[PDB]
Amino acid sequence: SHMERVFVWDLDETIIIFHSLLTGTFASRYGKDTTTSVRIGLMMEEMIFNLADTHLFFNDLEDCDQIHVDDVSSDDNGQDLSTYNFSADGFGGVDWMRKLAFRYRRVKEMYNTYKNNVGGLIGTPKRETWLQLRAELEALTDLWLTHSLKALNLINSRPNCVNVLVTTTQLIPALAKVLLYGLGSVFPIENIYSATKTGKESCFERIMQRFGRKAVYVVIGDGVEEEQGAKKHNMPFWRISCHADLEALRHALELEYL
Ligand SMILES: [Mg+2]
Repeated sequence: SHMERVFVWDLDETIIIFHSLLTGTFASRYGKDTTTSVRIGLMMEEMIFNLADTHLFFNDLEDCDQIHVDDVSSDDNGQDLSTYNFSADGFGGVDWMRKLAFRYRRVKEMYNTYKNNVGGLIGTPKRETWLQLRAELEALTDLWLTHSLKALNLINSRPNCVNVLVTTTQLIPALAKVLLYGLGSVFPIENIYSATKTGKESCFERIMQRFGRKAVYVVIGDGVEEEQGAKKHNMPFWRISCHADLEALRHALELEYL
C-alpha cells in the first residue's frame, strides 16, 4: 500500500568529482589550483585501476562489457572460491563461461566483504596514501561527496526508497571507483549498471522492468545522456550542477514519509 521510489543515479560529477579533476573544469568553476586538481585526479585514477587489476580481474574481464554483475550467473556452480586459483586455470566459450561467472561472483564477494573495509582490501601502504588522497580531494571539492552522501544515506535508511547506479564506466572499473569513494555500502552491488554497451536508456528500461510500473523513478544526474533517457521513458529528472542541488534533494528526502 506504500508508495515506492527508485533513485537512479549517475556517478561522475553527480555523486563524485573525478573526471572534472583531470580537465580542470571543477578547479576553474570553483577557483581551485589546476595543478593540484590534476595531480589528485591522476593519483585517484591510478588507484582505481590498480585496485581493478590487482583485485578485480580487470586485465581478464576488461574485454567484456557486462551490464550487471550477475549477468552470467547461469554458469556458476556456486562452489567455494576461497581456495580457487584464478591465475592458473585458463584465460572457448562454455566451460570458459563458467570461469567468467567465477570471476564476477568473486568480484561480488570482494565488494561485500570490503565495502566497509576498503583499507583491508588495498592493504598497506596503499590504504594510507588513499586516506590522504581522499582528504585532499574532499578539501578541493569543498566537500562534494559529503553532500551527496547525505542524500544517498537518507534514501538508504528510508524503507520505501532505493538507490540504483547507472554509469557509462565499465563494470569492474566502476566498482573499484565506487569502493574507493566509499560508496560500496550505500549501493548494493546488484544495483549497479554499466551502460558502457547498451546505453543509459537501455539500462533505465531494464531497471523499470525490475522494479515495476507502480514505482516512482527519479533520474539524478549532471549530463545530457541521463536527462534524455529520463525523458524518453517519461521519468522525473533531477539535475545536479552544484552543491546546492544536492542540498535541495536531501531536503526533499527529509520532508516525505511513505
Ligand atoms: Mg556525469
